[PDB]
Amino acid sequence: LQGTILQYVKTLMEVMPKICRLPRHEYGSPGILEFFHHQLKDIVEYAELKTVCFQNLREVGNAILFCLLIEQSLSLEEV
Amino acid sequence: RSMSTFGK
Amino acid sequence: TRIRSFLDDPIWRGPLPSNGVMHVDECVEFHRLWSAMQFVYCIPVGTHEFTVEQCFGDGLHWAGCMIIVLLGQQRRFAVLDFCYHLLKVQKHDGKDEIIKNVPLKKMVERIRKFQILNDEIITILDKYLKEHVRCFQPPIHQSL
Amino acid sequence: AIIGLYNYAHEMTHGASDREYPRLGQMIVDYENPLKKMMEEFVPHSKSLSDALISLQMVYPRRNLSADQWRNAQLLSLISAPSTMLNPAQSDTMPCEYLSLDA
Amino acid sequence: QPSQQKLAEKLTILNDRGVGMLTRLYNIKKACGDPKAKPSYLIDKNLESAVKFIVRKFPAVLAQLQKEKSEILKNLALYYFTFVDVMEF
Amino acid sequence: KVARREIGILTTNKNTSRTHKIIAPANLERPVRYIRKPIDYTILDDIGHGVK
Repeated sequence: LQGTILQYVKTLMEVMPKICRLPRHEYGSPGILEFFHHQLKDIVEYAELKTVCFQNLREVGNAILFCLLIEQSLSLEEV
Repeated sequence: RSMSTFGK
Repeated sequence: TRIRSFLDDPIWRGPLPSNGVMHVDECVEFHRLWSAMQFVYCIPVGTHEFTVEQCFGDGLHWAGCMIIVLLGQQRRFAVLDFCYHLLKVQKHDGKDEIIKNVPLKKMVERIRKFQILNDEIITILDKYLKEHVRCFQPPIHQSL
Repeated sequence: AIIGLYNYAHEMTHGASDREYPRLGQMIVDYENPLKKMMEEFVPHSKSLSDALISLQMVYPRRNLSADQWRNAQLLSLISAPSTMLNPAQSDTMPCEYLSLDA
Repeated sequence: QPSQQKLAEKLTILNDRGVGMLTRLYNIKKACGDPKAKPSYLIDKNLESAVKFIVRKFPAVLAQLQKEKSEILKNLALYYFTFVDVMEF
Repeated sequence: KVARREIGILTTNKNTSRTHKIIAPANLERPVRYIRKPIDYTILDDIGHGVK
């Protein structure tokens, strides 16, 4: 969190569109999908989004799940 | 009911 | 509780909102970045490509949602999320096209799945995470 | 039947109809066709009643719009105009803003 | 004396009274619309001969009925004076 | 004891309790009898600036 993820968060945050409105219903879903595609193009195209960002997050998530699951096993063992 | 065995 | 203390860098929460209440259109909070990431992994892939769930499992979303919850951004994420908005509108107009090789119908079908997943995780985190409210001043007569 | 029965039993016990019966029995038959009776009864009320109802022109129509028109106005939205989230939501007809449309 | 007509008070008090009358009337209608909660006298076959006469004459004005006169005053008094209150309202 | 002291640091009270599905009030509501009383246009005279 304070290392690679933080680094990439600060990086992508600048790649992020400074502002991004939620278009009225009038524009229609097809147009809204097109609007988001354009506004978030640089995030969609970011090369290390999966190999690094998602990967690092998956590791943190698994760590959290392990703590939760291990405690549950411990509770069953204790009871 | 505090558990002193766990340092409580 | 101890993990939240790992998120002290100002980048997560961003600067103060202009309206003195909350950010709305600005993308300076983490949950917004997560919304963009969610937009990415909701995009349908080829029939013979592997998906984000087949590659990362639920662990990816447990992390993203945890950061959001710990930052206390889960409510604004629900309101301001891009995909949630697209789903909302599509259910209204019931339209189905292919925008940038993205079949709108399948796109919103996946968004719904991750929405159900996100809600479950966020609810669970909030449950385990189980005071002072910022008030505002009413208009003051320039006199006094 | 109820009113009649009670009164019969009253004059069968006290040798006289219930004090309220004559007038009560007369109301029952007069308002037998409620709206017809009241339509003529309200002739002298028509002036004040009309004025009151007509004032609803400034409320009912704008309170009785469609979903599309609600979406066009972005009704009840707090984020449609982010710069005004602090400002008090107000009109000069406050009680008319939430007055039951059904009423 | 338009400043002593007490319109605000009278409107408030009557409006409240009105809801009360509606509430009472509502229950009478439901009760009388259900041959299970309806007053026994309107159900008993041996009396319908008389009720028909009283209603056909209404408001203008009985062998068995004579004996149960005290029973009728007691059991219809509630509905009767509810109607009376509706009139006075 | 040493092992438990080490894991105790990572713990906190789980505020769980046990109650009944339905808890009736100490005093059930008293059945009020209906009594007819005439319309009274003076019951609001003591509220605000009344007019007798």
